[PDB]
Amino acid sequence: SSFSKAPQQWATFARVWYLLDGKMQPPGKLAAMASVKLQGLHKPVYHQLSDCGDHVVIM
Amino acid sequence: LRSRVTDRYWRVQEVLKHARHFRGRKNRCYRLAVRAVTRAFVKCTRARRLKKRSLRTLWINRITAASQEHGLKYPAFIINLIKCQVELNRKVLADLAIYEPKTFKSLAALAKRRREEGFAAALGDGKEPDGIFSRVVQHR
Amino acid sequence: ISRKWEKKNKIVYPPQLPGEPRRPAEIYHCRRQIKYSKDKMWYLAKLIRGMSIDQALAQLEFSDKKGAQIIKEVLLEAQDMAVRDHNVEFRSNLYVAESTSGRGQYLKRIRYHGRGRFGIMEKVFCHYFVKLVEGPPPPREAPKTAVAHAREYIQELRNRTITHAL
RNA sequence: GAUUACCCCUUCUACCUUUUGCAUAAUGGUUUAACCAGAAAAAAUCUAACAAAGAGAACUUUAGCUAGAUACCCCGAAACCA
RNA sequence: GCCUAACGAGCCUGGUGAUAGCUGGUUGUCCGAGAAAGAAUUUUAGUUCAACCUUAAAAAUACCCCAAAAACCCUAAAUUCCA
RNA sequence: ACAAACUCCUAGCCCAAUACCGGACUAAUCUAUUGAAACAUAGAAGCAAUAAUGUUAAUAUGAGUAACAAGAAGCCUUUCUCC
Ligand SMILES: [Mg+2]
Ligand SMILES: [Mg+2]
Ligand SMILES: [Mg+2]
Ligand SMILES: [Mg+2]
Ligand SMILES: [Mg+2]
Ligand SMILES: [Mg+2]
Ligand SMILES: [Mg+2]
Ligand SMILES: [Mg+2]
Ligand SMILES: [Mg+2]
Ligand SMILES: [Mg+2]
Ligand SMILES: [Mg+2]
Ligand SMILES: [Mg+2]
Ligand SMILES: [Mg+2]
Ligand SMILES: [Mg+2]
Ligand SMILES: [Mg+2]
Ligand SMILES: [Mg+2]
Ligand SMILES: [Mg+2]
Ligand SMILES: [Mg+2]
Ligand SMILES: [Mg+2]
Ligand SMILES: [Mg+2]
Ligand SMILES: [Mg+2]
Ligand SMILES: [Mg+2]
Ligand SMILES: [Mg+2]
Ligand SMILES: [Mg+2]
Ligand SMILES: [Mg+2]
Ligand SMILES: [Mg+2]
Ligand SMILES: [Mg+2]
Ligand SMILES: [Mg+2]
Ligand SMILES: [Mg+2]
Repeated sequence: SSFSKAPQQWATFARVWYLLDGKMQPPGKLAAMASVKLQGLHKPVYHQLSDCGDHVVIM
Repeated sequence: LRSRVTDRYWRVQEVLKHARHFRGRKNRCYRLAVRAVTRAFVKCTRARRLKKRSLRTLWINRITAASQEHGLKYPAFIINLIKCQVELNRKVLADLAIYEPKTFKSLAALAKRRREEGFAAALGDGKEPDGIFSRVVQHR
Repeated sequence: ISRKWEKKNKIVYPPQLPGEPRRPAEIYHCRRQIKYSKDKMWYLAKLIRGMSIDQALAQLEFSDKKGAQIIKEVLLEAQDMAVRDHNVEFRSNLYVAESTSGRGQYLKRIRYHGRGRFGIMEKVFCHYFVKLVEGPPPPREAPKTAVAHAREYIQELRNRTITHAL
């Protein structure tokens, strides 16, 4: 738990790439979670004015 | 006895105090200033009311995300935390969710436990067993 | 009227303590009630800013505007006072620090139209202000490089806080 | 409203007048400064004087008289007459 | 038609702050309480009465309201009136 | 589950409003006494403009936009070119 300040800062707001396999899925149910992860709404640090949100790779 | 208003300068200054950071001609001309300042105060007081629902929305979202991480949805988490007789703010809860992830996973484990206890109690169709987390304490 | 700019030559400073940086000469000069308009005069004033006095004289000389002959005389006067009334070694060492136009007082006249209608026609006058400083012209600012931008962006991503969170 | 941060987010139908109802695509105003619009004391209420009387003359009096204080705008025709 | 760059009746100065049931405007702050149309009217773009209402005062009952009671052929929801 | 000015909770100076009608304070003048640098009790009023196609003065915008002008060459008043 003890980190220097700059690295704590960096670790918290890191962008994390997600992979999501598509074959045989309803495109809506796909876009539901794709959108959630895109927007940053899975992160408890989330806020609207923070740049936070993660990459999403749909295959 | 003719009287004029000598101090008009400070009268204007008092409404221009608030008008300095506006864009365009509102930060100079006294008319435009007066109107834009009244607007500004009205939205001030409405904002006072809004910002409580905004902050609470924010909190609920953060609780939802923290709850999702452990594979439990928001309503489940909250209800079961309550049925365990743990009264915590959504403010305090969201703060635990960020700055004490361990404690929070403890909470989510508790709620999940209590809920499974609930399903088992209600499906079991008998009145006797009290799940260890299902007992209800009356204060002394 | 307001005369201020002219009086900016009447400041006398305390003498120099040993070995400090030598404070470079500032010369102020103005010309009041030119028959040119303020807005046209502005472009000339904008053109010569930051230039060394020789380049400015070069530009002005070949320019077409009738303000050019005016600002030219004003820069020559400024230079002469710079070497004579103040002390400046090397008279080409000047560059233009600040160049600007204010509006002077205006004349008012009638302008007849037709069907007996008249507009109100305003004869235009303007002042020209110039401040010269002794030293080589300050370096012109280079456009931000990709290595600059990437540094801003990172510095911003790294300035975030978790908000409303404590 | 806030934010580390100007924006970026989120929340909000200019203001008067006029109307049953105006964001209205109803009227008014570019902006600044100076000028620019509620006056009366019969009855009443309120506070005091002295009281079968009271008022510095004439009046009013079945608790009254005498005094003070409380009140009612601004700009516009086409006209008509010498 | 025309009678001095507006003639179904000139221009000017008076009367003259003409008169407008009709527009349009009417300037400091903060608190109490607060109104929707029954009559007459050359009246229906307006006034003046009643009713509601505001500010003071004096008092006694006020709303709610069970039986009981209010038409004669047929006649619903319901009224009126009272401990 | 989420959702209000509703209702709890912790503190208070303790519950909306057009026309009209009650109250409490105060800006700026002047006059009585005080006051001395901005004054506090009274008495007085030409007593407080974000709005009248308001009045006067000054500034913008439209806009450096619309529109305006001088027949040629020379030796400088001498020839030319046209109406
Ligand atoms: Mg005076
Ligand atoms: Mg509240
Ligand atoms: Mg002009
Ligand atoms: Mg609406
Ligand atoms: Mg209006
Ligand atoms: Mg209508
Ligand atoms: Mg409309
Ligand atoms: Mg219209
Ligand atoms: Mg109209
Ligand atoms: Mg208009
Ligand atoms: Mg009287
Ligand atoms: Mg009496
Ligand atoms: Mg008559
Ligand atoms: Mg008549
Ligand atoms: Mg005529
Ligand atoms: Mg009148
Ligand atoms: Mg009649
Ligand atoms: Mg009428
Ligand atoms: Mg009764
Ligand atoms: Mg709520
Ligand atoms: Mg009220
Ligand atoms: Mg006045
Ligand atoms: Mg004003
Ligand atoms: Mg107009
Ligand atoms: Mg005005
Ligand atoms: Mg202009
Ligand atoms: Mg144009
Ligand atoms: Mg042209
Ligand atoms: Mg010509």
